Amino acid sequence: SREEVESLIQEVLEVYPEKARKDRNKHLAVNDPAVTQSKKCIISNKKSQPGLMTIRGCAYAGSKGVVWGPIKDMIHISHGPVGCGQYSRAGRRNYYIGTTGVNAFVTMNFTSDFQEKDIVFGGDKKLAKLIDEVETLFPLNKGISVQSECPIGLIGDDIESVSKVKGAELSKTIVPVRCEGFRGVSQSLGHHIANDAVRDWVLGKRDEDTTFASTPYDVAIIGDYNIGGDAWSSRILLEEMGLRCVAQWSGDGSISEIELTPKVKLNLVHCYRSMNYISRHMEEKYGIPWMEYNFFGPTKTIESLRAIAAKFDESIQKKCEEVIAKYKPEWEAVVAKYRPRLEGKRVMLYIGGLRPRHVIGAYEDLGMEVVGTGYEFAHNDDYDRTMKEMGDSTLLYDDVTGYEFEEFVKRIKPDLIGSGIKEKFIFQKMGIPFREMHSWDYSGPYHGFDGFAIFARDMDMTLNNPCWKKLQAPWE
Amino acid sequence: SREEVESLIQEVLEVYPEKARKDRNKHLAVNDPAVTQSKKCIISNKKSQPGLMTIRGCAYAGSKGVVWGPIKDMIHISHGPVGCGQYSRAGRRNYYIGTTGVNAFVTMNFTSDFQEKDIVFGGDKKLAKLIDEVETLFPLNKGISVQSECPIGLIGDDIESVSKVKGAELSKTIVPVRCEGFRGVSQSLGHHIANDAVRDWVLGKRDEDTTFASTPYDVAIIGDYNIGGDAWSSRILLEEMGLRCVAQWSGDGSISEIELTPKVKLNLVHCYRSMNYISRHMEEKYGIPWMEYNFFGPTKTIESLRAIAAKFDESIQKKCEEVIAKYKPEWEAVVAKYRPRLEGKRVMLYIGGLRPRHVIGAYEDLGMEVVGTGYEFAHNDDYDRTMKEMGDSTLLYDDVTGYEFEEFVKRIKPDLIGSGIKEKFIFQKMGIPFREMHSWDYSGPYHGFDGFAIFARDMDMTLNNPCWKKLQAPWE
Amino acid sequence: SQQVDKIKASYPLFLDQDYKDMLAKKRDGFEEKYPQDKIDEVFQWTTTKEYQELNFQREALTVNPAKACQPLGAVLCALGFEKTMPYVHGSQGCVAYFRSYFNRHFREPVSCVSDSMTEDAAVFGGQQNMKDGLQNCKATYKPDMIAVSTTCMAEVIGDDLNAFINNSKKEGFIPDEFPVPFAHTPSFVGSHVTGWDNMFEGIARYFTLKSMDDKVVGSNKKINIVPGFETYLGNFRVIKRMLSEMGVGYSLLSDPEEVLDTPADGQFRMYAGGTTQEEMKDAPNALNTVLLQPWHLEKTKKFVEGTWKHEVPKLNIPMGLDWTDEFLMKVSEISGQPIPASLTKERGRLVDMMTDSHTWLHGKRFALWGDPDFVMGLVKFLLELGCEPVHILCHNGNKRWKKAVDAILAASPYGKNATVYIGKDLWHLRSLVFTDKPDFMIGNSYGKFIQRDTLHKGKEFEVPLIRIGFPIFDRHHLHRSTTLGYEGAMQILTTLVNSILERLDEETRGMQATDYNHDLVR
Amino acid sequence: SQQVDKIKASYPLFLDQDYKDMLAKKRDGFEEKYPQDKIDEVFQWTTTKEYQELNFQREALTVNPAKACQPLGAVLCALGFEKTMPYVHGSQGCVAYFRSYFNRHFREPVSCVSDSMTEDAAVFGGQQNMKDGLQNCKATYKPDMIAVSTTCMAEVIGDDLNAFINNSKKEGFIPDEFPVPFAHTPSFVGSHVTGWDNMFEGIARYFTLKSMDDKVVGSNKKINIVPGFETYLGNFRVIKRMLSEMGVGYSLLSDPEEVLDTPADGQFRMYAGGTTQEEMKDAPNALNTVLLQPWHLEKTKKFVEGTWKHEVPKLNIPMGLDWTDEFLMKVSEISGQPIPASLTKERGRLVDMMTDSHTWLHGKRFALWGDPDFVMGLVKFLLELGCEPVHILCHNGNKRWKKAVDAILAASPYGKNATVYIGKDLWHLRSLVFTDKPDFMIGNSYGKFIQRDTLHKGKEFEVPLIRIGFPIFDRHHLHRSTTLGYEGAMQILTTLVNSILERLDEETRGMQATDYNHDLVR
Ligand code: CLF
Ligand code: CLF
Ligand SMILES: [Ca+2]
Ligand SMILES: [Ca+2]
Repeated sequence: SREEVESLIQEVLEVYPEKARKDRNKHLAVNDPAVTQSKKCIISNKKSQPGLMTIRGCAYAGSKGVVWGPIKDMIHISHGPVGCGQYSRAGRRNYYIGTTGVNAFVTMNFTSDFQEKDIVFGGDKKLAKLIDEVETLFPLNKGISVQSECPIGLIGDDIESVSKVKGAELSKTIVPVRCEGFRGVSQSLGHHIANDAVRDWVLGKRDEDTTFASTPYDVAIIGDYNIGGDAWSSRILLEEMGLRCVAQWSGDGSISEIELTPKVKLNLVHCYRSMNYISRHMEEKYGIPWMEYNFFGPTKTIESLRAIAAKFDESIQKKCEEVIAKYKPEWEAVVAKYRPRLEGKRVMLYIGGLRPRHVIGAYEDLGMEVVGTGYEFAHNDDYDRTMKEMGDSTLLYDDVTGYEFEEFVKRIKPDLIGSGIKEKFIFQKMGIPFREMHSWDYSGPYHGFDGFAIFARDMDMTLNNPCWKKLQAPWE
Repeated sequence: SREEVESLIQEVLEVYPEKARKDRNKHLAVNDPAVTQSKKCIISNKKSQPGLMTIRGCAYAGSKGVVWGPIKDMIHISHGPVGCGQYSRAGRRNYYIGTTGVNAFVTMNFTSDFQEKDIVFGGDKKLAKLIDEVETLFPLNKGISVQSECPIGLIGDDIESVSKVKGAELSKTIVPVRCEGFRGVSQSLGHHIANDAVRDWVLGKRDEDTTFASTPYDVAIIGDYNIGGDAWSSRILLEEMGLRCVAQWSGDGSISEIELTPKVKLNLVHCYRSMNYISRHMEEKYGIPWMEYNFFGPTKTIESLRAIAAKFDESIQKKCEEVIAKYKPEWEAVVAKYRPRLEGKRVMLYIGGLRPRHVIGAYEDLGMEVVGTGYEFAHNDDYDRTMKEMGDSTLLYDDVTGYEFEEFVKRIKPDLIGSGIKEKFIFQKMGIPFREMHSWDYSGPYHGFDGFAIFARDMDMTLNNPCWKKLQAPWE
Repeated sequence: SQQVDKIKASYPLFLDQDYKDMLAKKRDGFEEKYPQDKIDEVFQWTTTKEYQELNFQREALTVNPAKACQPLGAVLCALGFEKTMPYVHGSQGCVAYFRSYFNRHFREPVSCVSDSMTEDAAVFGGQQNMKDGLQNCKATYKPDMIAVSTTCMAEVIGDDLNAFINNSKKEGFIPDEFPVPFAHTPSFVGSHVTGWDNMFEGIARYFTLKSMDDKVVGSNKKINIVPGFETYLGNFRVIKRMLSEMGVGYSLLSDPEEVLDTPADGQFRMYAGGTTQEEMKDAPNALNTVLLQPWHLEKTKKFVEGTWKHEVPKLNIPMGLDWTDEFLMKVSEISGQPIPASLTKERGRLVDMMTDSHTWLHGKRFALWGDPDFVMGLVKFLLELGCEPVHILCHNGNKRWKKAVDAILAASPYGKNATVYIGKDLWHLRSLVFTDKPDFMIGNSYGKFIQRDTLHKGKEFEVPLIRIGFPIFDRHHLHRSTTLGYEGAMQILTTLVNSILERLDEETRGMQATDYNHDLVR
Repeated sequence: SQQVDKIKASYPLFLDQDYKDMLAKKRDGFEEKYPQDKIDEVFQWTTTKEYQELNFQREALTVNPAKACQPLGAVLCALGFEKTMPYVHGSQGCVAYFRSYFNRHFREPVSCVSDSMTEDAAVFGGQQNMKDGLQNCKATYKPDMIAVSTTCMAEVIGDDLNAFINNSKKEGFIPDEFPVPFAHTPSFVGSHVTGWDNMFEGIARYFTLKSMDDKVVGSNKKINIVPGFETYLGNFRVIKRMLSEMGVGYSLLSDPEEVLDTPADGQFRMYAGGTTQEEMKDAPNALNTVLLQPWHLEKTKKFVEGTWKHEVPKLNIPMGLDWTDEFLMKVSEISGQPIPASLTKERGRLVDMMTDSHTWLHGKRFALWGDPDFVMGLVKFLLELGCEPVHILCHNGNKRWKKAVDAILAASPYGKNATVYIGKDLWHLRSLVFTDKPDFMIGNSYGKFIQRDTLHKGKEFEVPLIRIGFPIFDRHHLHRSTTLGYEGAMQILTTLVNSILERLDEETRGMQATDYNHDLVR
């Protein structure tokens, strides 16, 4: 009930000191589907309170980790000490096709590897030496990007000049990116720093080139990172509907695809938070319109295929119907097999920006109810979009601390919890089935129709696995 | 010294009860290279004293295990209870080339699998049913053989009739073989039972057939079982010398090769004990002469290649010299690398019939001295051949008991011991390097020039392995 | 030819061109081999459903059995006792085979002796061999006890073991007092497990039958544990460790762990550890006797219930999470001792490993074989893991056991595609993996060959073999593993999930083909 | 499309023809990919000697490092203490990354907190975050102790930890008495091992520095053991077990084993076990302090020798037969307690396993990498096994260490082809395995990719990766293994011999091609 959820939020906040408690209450809200504006309900994207165990990453993770890293052709140098590159290597499954170390470099870790000499003297000379070295060793790379670690902003290193000078020397595009971890308050500013970086150094290269032939049906998937091959499953559906996909941002992406993006007629934006900055820019500079779409679950996909097709002519609209017709028996077969298995089961979700709101339809497509949801670093426009999707009196949390999350879960008692890797081991111990939302627990893809069968199957094996019955010892 | 060895033998025999002690002394001798006849020195091939842990196998092992099992095309049925076939399956490495279970069946275990109904009623009806079953399931087999386990002789089963009647029905050769374990006193009578079986049921089939074209250079390797590919390495040398090898008995053998054997001009006999019975028979029936040859170590091989070539014309003799010329730099290189490593090291060997005497030249080629040697089931003619090869006052044992062997080794204290699997673990514990002579410790081949490199390398790694230094704990 | 710097063993020596040419010439010249097309045609035929039917129709021919004879079972059990020498009455070739089969699996010396009965011994009987054998063996090896078992030749001719042993003592060959328990062990009847059961009831019966009046149940306050035929050292070790952890007093009858595991310290030990004669004599004084592998311990259950009056609890082999909980709770009820905090922690960890590895394990299909208790235990555990065992084969199993397993399978939604086969060999299983394909095969080294055959049909049709079971000869020291208890469950869980992950890596290792799924973190 | 009966995951879903066609269209249409021939020409180029020289010529670019930063080292050590919460002063993204790297390797929850310093915090300093952070963290997680470490942003701006922590207490944010040991841990200097060393000397220094007069050496009659940075639970467990077996009293400083291994029993435990504060305070009273991994324990050696006056024995990490013997004898000399019969038997068994598996292991060539102590220990062991370690690489190693290792290699006839490289990454190693080929690679999960590259050149050129080390993310529960002691040696020996046998089987599994050598018994 609303009074009960409100009491639960108040009850939990009692443990925190006053500055932290006062700030946190602004981040916890009982959801009202009716409210138009998020700010009345919840406040978000504010610096995290220290010592409370926030799940948030840094700006480097948002820029190097999510937008830039997935491009296959280019090489990304983590600039600074050895650790950031190391922890983040091959961490995220932005799937790609290529010959690694020869033409594609995604799983590879490239670093300046700062030592103290570099911190005292500075890293520019080294970055230039590293750029020259990168070039002799890996001759087929199509670009280079420098992702700034925290020490770069602090020691006064100018990477723009090195990037500009070397790029000119090598006739190669080098993108300096200032995603220092201290900048911003979450993985979020890094998306913006990364998006802006893409726009200043790589978007306008084929500004005057008219050689590529473009059909009126050309479209670019923006903000789909192909985790587990999500983009590929999403991509085949758009192609079957008759649209041509020129570019993917940035999963399994190539710099050539990105440079060819402005040529496209429409931009389909899957992840609003990460790449909306670039989408708005493209609409202002090139006039290309952008529409948010959802491919999780058969209902959102059908609704999404239908909306995208309307923006096009009747042949496309007709093709859209054939495809929905084609995969209808496949998806309903999945629903028939797994809905009886997952029906009425309550779900709690914590993820960073796009997914807490987005996977709701799929869960509901399986008869699961999402009791509560939250975001690691989402803005209020994200929250505006969220409440309509969330049911009434359901719990909403922004930048939930670890302590708050355990307490909410103990009270609420959800059947299944979808969250990241740090959160997962605590819950399994608690006996609550856990599915990792970020990595799709090494499964996927979860996008599209093909993705939905994997998703239903995954929720069902984890939720109903025999291991949950076995936790209390028989001898009391 | 001779007095010391003689005392050692007397000293060991003190533990045994009188009937056993009286009998055993006949089997232990201090070697005199001078003596022409073995019987003065040692007695052999007598029933083993009970409870003394003799290393000897049964007649089934000699017939099924050594002569028959290696033929690739034919299927061998272990007739009787399930155990004999099971313990012996894929135990011995008689290497062969074929598609197993389809055209070649060596590693496969085929059994009548007697239960009590069979022991009470008898197994003939079952053997016939098994023969019919064998035929439908494995259509490309070129023959069938029935190896009698111990219960066959005892229960009064007549396998000759079933073999004769089915063979006639299937127009397939079925060879009944009476290698009941109780018959004989060692793996030895089995060879004879097996040899005689081959001669009555398979040798004379192409008695009147003259279609196969035969050169004067045709020869058959008799008694080389291709352990670790020994025959193949031996075979390539004879082929390079210009001789043509029609048949191999019985390693990597085929029934077609055996039936074509009598067409050959000369029979080269590697293992005297196992197939001398067949060799003599061939000389009496077909007039084909047989000569014993040794391929272990460069000296025996050169001496052997030379002898075989003399039995042929000058072109062959000339070719023999080219080959010795060709492999001379290879073998001497091995000697140069490994002799300094193995020089002056004393060796003790216990093996069943051909090898104790035969590998002596190879060890000496490496500078190793064989202090003592014995045989599991060797006849006296085998012992007649042995003393010339063995040095003076060296220890000789026939059907050595386990207790006798440990005591002899503790006193003599050899650097390395070559013997079988049962003997190996006891010695390693004692800290004495052990090499298995039967299976070449899963290495080989040890035959020929190519085989010799593997052999020198093998003695060297085991004898000089760092693990022997490590046995006593540092804290005293 | 050999480069002395890098010498080549059979493989890849024969891979050389001169040898390849030679073999071909040999094959073309004298082998009279069927064409490769025919061989191919026949091979594809065996992979089919039509062939499986003819193959499953066999009534007289056994191909590639999953069972061995009784004396093997008897020699292993005899090895469990202190300063005890296994002695087998009958022909010698059997002893050589038992020692070698054991030597290879344990990579340890195995001591065994035979009275060496011959053809002549066949007409007269086994009386001389037994007197001389008993006399010679005792003088030579100094065993405290000699336990007699018999080979099939002896069983068919019908030598009386009891009469022979008594006359040996009576005639003065060996002392009257020297222990000589004996058990008839027909190879045609049963398997090595039955062979193990017979030897044990015989040893238990010899020590405890004459004196029962003095014995009173529960007087010594220890629980007798009878292992059954066991080839994993960790099992003997784990059962002892947990009872020890719980504080429960116990007697493990037939413990072959010290002897099968003696140190290489420069001295050879023929005998190490073992169950003491006194432990065997004072056994009826236990509160209760627990049998670890009940399916092959039936004769022993009859002697222990009837003679010692112990009410043996019905417990399944302590494999998996549920069975081990049941064994511990039961020991707690018999002992009166509580299950300690330490053990409850171990169970927690097993569950944590189960929750941690469940996604990879779920839905995996397995074809497995072995002795009945072990297979039964494994089947129960895989279902607890949510894996799907498609083909279950026990060669030496029976109707009651099959009934027992089907019940287990029926209890779990996971056991739906599962089918139990008994009296069927590995040749039958080969057919099963080819017609209905399991993801994996759990079994002994004999399955190396089934795997080889499947890879032959295709890469995609190959079923990797995971080795758990006996005998294992192609890998080293696996006999040091544990399958019983939480520890055993943990070992089994790690091997299966890692076997599955190892396979996924192989499949996704192709460059720019399947490497998209060749993930760093799984 | 998906058949609901058998759903396909990424692999082999993308292997479907519709998807394959789509990807190709995508590649041809928009990717502007270099021709496959060019990609092939370039890939064959990297496998060469010429490329290795340019690759080894690098002075500024690091590709695929084998080392991580300091705070990782600091967080792990802080985890060793009871009711202790690791706290890292600096930016938050680092904490998320440490928890995740640890979570994946241990598949267990990892608790860590940050004060969350921002851009604004960069100009002003880390003072507010430290007061609020210390106050908030204590109120929320109730840790008995909070141990501070710092992220590079903090190190570069220069926040004073000692001043900040004192002012926090002085201003009243946290009690004066509440323990708050702190260690500066610059990511640019060193590695996670150095990070671990700093955190430990700091914790040890905080508890024991002010009071040393009362402390008298050898008064408590226990031996302090400092583990160093360790990711294998078996290692903490084995060291304790042997000391316990020996009867030696001991204090393990920084024991993270209970917390990294808590049971899933329905309740989440943030804190479990750990080294007690009193254990740390009473430490100087030990007879002596033994450091398990001396190479990264240099700062702690200086504090312990200088302040506590303990004469730390020079002992190598107890890996292998000889180093374990040395560790035990040394403990015996310090404790005064004898090495028990039980431990001597274990050593016996290790040797027996060594004699048993020597022929397969002999002469095998290995390329291996890791932290310096572990690598050093592994190299010593391989040589003890007669294996040949061709390429030894320690990224975070040094000149003294390299000198120490070369000495070890010089002592054995086995280390002839061996070469030690320091400061060289996995990219360097990839080149090495391609130019001079090892039979095997021993290392962490990062080598899965080197293996993939080799198989790409060809089947025969592939170097299978054997995983021992940290981090291991593609296999489950390997962190439960042991590398220390006899037990550790046994585990390592079994993995190496079996890795070798597993590979031989794969190579000889081809039908009528190489199966002649596909033996049942090995
Ligand atoms: S001498 Fe075979 S293992 Fe033995 S008890 Fe019989 S079933 Fe069993 Fe020779 S023929 Fe064979 S090998 Fe022995 S067994 Fe007889
Ligand atoms: S916020 Fe990198 S792990 Fe950290 S202490 Fe620095 S070297 Fe080490 Fe962000 S940019 Fe990176 S991820 Fe952190 S580190 Fe800064
Ligand atoms: Ca051994
Ligand atoms: Ca865990």
